[PDB]
Amino acid sequence: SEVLAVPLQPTLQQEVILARMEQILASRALTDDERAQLLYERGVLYDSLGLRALARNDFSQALAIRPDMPEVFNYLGIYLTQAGNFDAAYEAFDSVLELDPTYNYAHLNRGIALYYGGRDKLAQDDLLAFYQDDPNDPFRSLWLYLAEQKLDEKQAKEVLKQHFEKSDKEQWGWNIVEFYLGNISEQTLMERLKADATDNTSLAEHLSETNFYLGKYYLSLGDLDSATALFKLAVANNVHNFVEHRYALLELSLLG
Amino acid sequence: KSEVLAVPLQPTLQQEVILARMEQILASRALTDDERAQLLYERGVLYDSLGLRALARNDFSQALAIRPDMPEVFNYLGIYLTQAGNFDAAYEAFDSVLELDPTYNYAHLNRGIALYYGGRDKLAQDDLLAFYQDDPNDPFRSLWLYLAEQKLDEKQAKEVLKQHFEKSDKEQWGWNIVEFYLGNISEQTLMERLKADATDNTSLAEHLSETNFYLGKYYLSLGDLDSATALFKLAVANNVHNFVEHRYALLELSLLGQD
Amino acid sequence: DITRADQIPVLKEETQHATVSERVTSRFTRSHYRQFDLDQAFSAKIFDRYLNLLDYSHNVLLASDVEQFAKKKTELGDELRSGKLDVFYDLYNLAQKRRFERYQYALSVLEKPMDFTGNDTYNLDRSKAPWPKNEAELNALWDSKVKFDELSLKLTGKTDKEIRETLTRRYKFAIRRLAQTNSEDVFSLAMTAFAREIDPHTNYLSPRRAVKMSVKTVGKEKVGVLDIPGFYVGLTDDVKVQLQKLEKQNVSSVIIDLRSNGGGALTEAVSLSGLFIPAGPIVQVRDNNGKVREDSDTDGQVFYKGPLVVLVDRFSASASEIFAAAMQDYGRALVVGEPTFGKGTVQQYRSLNRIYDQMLRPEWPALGSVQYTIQKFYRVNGGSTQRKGVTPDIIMPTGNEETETGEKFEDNALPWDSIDAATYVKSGDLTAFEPELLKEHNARIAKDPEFQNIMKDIARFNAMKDKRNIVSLNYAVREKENNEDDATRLARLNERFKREGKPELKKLDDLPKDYQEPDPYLDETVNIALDLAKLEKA
Amino acid sequence: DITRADQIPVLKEETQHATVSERVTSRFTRSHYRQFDLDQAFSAKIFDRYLNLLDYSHNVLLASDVEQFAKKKTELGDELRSGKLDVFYDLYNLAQKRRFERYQYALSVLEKPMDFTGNDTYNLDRSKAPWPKNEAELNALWDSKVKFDELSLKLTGKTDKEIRETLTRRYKFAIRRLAQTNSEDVFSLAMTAFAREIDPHTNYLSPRRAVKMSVKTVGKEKVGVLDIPGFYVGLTDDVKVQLQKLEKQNVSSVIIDLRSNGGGALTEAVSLSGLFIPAGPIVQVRDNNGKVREDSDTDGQVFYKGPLVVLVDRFSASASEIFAAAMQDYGRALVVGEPTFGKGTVQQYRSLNRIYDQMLRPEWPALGSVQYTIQKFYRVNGGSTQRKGVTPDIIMPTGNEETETGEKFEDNALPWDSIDAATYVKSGDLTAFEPELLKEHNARIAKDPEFQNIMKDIARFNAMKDKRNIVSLNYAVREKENNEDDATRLARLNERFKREGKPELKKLDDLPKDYQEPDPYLDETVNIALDLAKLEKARPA
Repeated sequence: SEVLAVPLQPTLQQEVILARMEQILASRALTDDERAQLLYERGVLYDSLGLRALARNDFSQALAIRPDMPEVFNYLGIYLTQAGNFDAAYEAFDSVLELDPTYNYAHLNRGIALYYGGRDKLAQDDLLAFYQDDPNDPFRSLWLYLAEQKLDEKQAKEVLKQHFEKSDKEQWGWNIVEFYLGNISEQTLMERLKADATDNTSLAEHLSETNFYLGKYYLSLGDLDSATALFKLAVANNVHNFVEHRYALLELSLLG
Repeated sequence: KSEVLAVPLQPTLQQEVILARMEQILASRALTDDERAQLLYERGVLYDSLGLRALARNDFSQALAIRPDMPEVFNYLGIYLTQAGNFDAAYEAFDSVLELDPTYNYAHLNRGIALYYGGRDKLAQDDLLAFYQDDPNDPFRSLWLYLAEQKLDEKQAKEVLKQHFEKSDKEQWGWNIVEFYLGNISEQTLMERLKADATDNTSLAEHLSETNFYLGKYYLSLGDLDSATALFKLAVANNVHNFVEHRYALLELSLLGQD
Repeated sequence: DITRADQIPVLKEETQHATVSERVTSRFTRSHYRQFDLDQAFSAKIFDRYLNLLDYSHNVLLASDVEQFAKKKTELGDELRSGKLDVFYDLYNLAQKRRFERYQYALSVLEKPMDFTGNDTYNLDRSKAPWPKNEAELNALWDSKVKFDELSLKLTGKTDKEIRETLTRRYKFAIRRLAQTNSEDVFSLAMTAFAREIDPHTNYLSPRRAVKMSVKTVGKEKVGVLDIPGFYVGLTDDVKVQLQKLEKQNVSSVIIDLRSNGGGALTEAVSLSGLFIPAGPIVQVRDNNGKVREDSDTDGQVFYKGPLVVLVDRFSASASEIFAAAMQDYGRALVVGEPTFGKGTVQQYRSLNRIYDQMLRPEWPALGSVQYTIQKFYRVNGGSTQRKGVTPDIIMPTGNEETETGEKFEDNALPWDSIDAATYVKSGDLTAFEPELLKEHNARIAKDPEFQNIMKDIARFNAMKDKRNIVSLNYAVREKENNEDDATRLARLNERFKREGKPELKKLDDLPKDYQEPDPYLDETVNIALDLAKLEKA
Repeated sequence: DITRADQIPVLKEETQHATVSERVTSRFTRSHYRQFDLDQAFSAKIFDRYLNLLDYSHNVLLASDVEQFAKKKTELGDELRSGKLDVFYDLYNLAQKRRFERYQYALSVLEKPMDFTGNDTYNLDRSKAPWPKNEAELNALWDSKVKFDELSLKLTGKTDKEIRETLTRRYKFAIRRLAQTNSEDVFSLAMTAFAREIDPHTNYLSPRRAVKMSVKTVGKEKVGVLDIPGFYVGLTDDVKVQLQKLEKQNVSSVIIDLRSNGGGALTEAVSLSGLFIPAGPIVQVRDNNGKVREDSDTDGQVFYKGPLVVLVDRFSASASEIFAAAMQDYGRALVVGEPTFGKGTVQQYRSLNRIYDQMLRPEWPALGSVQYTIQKFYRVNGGSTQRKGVTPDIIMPTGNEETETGEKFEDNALPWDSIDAATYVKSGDLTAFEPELLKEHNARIAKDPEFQNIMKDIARFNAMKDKRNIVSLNYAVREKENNEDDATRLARLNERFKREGKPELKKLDDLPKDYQEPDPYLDETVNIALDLAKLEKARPA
């Protein structure tokens, strides 16, 4: 009796939509604008099923039809991040914000990319901006913390403590922060995770997120065995489009 | 918890470029009807292998609409009806497999499994004993037969499993799961032999899919639902989508969730 | 037309029948609710049943014809699995020949002088009779049968010249039947022998009304009656309509009449139950594999809440019984009448066609169907309705007798059994009232003349069921019984008309065709419902 | 033509330059091998570097012009991040004006009488000179410069009338230059100031043969020489060809000549290495993020297995150095010559175009490119080739001196550093031989006259580098140096010809155009290779 979900499976809806999308794209029922939009949408779906190469294909095709979709560059940038090509990922996110400087999630994703790319101060610039846009979103404080931990461990912790104390404390993620701060134990975190999950999909999601941050915590302490297990347990949930799933995979790639 | 764990398997680049290629070819009209039903079959097998069984069923149904006499297709539809708990219709599909081609062996395995989950243990044993005789050194054939015989007579199932092991060449890795079932090795030794035999993450994942399922079933039959539950989820975590053991770990969990 | 045995065509299996047999056997052995093994014990029984389909009366085939094929009776499971139907077609062709022998012998007998002054009898049930050993023995049996058929017609006023005209027509027609039998009739009868050994609702099939309300008024008190014919899709809606209407009329209590209400839609039993209670489960449905589904009405608006009686009889079957059992188990309504049919199972049809048949065997016809049992019903208290049906709280005199109708009498009906009770909250109790309801009921029906006559008919039917199957071949004995039957009926009617101030009938045939029997059971249920209303008010 | 400051057009940023600046800054601050922070300290240095681009000689701008803009020197990072380039264009227009002032003053000074009898000097390196305080100070510096330019031409035999004709042409041309400068030239120089502060191989770019074999023979002994020009795609294949051919002859040893061999394909360094050693890693490549890739040759087949010398010089750069370092570290070949260039890094180009530029700003031109460092090379022993290069086992005389060229002299060259050694198996040792090879080498070059002369030239160059940047403005002192230069050369050539039995030259210009200098370093390496050949067959175990 640890805490495990049934790994998530494609829902019937996601699969009939894909089948429908294939027919529509084969048809001649779409404008160019409508087609680029649908290729985007099918990319988002394939990504959510964990088919990132099929996703990139639909995204590239979208940009070939219209090269000014910021929403598409954002995903290409994500993929370049998972592939370890940080350098090109920066280019993609710059493109997102050049098309639409209000596209906030580009700040998160460029920040993550800069984090994995060993540019911690620059990562902090992006992630602090992502924080200011929604400070009660705990995951924004968590990624900011990950970047600041590499600059100054003790000051990162202090800023994380402040971010928690100023927040409304509502969203579940603050519990991962509480763990990071030393306020609760790992068992209490897990206790609160089960209490907050209502069904298998929410359990899986919570475990994806939580095992990744637990994984990162242990890795930064040097415990590679525990980190390795935790990253795999995050991935086991099959929550394909969570950033935490994507970078659990990347973390495992780097431990190999 | 320091279990044995693999990185859950991901679509390979090859599987995804082939799917992309398949979509384009089907969208062309360059294809005989024979060729098209064959390609739909192949794309279904690929989608099943990625865990997209509704997309698979769709390509399979489309294949039979073009040519209704593909036994290979009915076999998969029968499997899907098994995972859906519609055992009745699954039997129909397998009968159809063997009417088209009575040498299509895997229909005996799958109809066996279906009849097992459908609570027809004698009939299941007939199909699984026939599947056994077609390749007795394949340990998994002895394992599914044992699962069916366990419901008729626990003591005599075990004896027949012991004999199947003693007759065999003992070469294939799965005999170690049998050795566990027989009392000859401990759970830890099984896991030690699993890691020793695995060479890379894909082979580890596969071994864990298989092995966690049979461990899961062992504990379930002892009444330990917590351990069974964990083990089934751990099998599924490997994402070896086309293993029979993956499919029925899912089914077993569905029956624990209903109860 | 046709004068000799060798002009009856020899029937042969069609090319698809081997396959159809394999497909049927596959469905029945694998998917049926009943988990039987098609072994040697089962094969013999299929064999015995097949013989009774070929010769119900045990007067066509010889014991030596039967023993010829009975040696291999235990092999019929194999035959069916592998589509070998030689036994079924061989026996059927032999039976056709033997049948023509009997009919032609019967034609010859008709000319002989008829004498109905014996003390001889005729058995209508020969289904347990030893097979006749030879032609002499067959000939005695058909002397007896032709005498029954002759006397049967004499007792309806026909002349000897007219009896011989009719029976010539009948026996010649039965011979023309033989020549017009086809391969599919043989196959069909063979699959019926398999089917009906499993259970009586299983079959092989060859290829090709609203709610009424009234109000009864006894003394100053009023009772609403919902005459429900069937559990048709839409019923529950038409019943709301009618219940608001009775409310306007301010009725002391309500009777729901489910007599002769058979089959129907299970959803409607669930939703109808909803109108009178608010809880979860109405019924538990079990599949062929121990899996149990619980069906609930989840829109817990009660539209009635007043005293409620459910009136049921031996012909109340399936959906009807679920509704009545729910109302009984929840302590919501009093159930009155007779123990119901006991139809506790559900069947479904399945085509035998496969999508590749037309392509691979274009020359085949379409192939037809099976019907088999897939589900059994259980009540919320755990017990099935299969067999026992619903036992009323007050049983009308007709119910306190064993009947010849109902699932418990049908051939190889599945047994009653039980599962765990479901979770539910009883809406009332009503057991308090039971001993006063019964005392007042028993007082009223001792004094009612319809009930008094039913008691008499029951006593008389009981002293006669001893010999039910044994009919006399003495014309005088049989006329005298027909006349005391007509005279009893006439007196019964006349007793009624004198009480009503209506003119007496002089003879029974002067009775109007459209004459409606009274309904004593409904009348007495109105009284029962009002008793309930008193006792529920205080 | 152009006679006043106010006819110089004032240059203005084009509409795309703000964007291009943002894009360049984005690449350099995020992806460069060198992880610098574009802070205030860095901004100041970009500023100083930009001034030196505008005025290399520190004789155009005034210290007051510089201090005006130096107050905001620490803001240049911000300017660059947000595409504000006011400081760059303001200074560039001020520099153009100040330049025209200097050239027009020079046209005036030219007509004044020339006197080259003074014992004054001219400094060629003013790169750390105080900025001039005023026009008088500028005017003295250009009196000096015009005198240098005049005397420069006088020492090539021109007359006063011809010096004034030439310098009029030159100074008027330098003024015509000013008017023809465009906005992109300004932008370009501003991005260069950013680029080259990061490292000397990083840049902004505005929008727009085979291996030869011979055989040398000393006594009856033979040495095969592979003259490799470059690490071109295909080299490793052409070298197999040549090694089979040398086998058909019977050579005691082989020289690979990588002198002046720069740049090249890294794959070719790896595969070429393969021909001489069995297996293993040749080089470790580190990316901008601490990640280390190890490159190996996985054929297994050695095609040579015999005594081998690698000949290298200060101009041996990049792929060359990898190959020589591998052969050294594996103990496979003796390295001879000079310490190499020390080019330990790799750069890559990126376009600044984006796929949506044409569509959203159709009126923009195409946008050009950046080049930046992304990888650093490490040897199999852990040390980088960056800076130190490869140190030969026998150093020729010109190698025991610090030279002007090489990565260690370039401006802001990244430092040498090291990582862990890779896993590998040494194929030989060769350390024993080193002290006998050196004793025999030193004996031979004490007696060779080319070497004797090289050591003389080195002693003289070394005693002269004190005042290397200080040139005399005395015509007689400078003619006398030119004449002792020509007389030394003539004697050198005549010493050679007497030894060879060739006729003496009477004067230096009677020498044929197509005259080939000898190659002492290659000749002496042949001797070194044969020495190696003896000591290697004389080895028992």
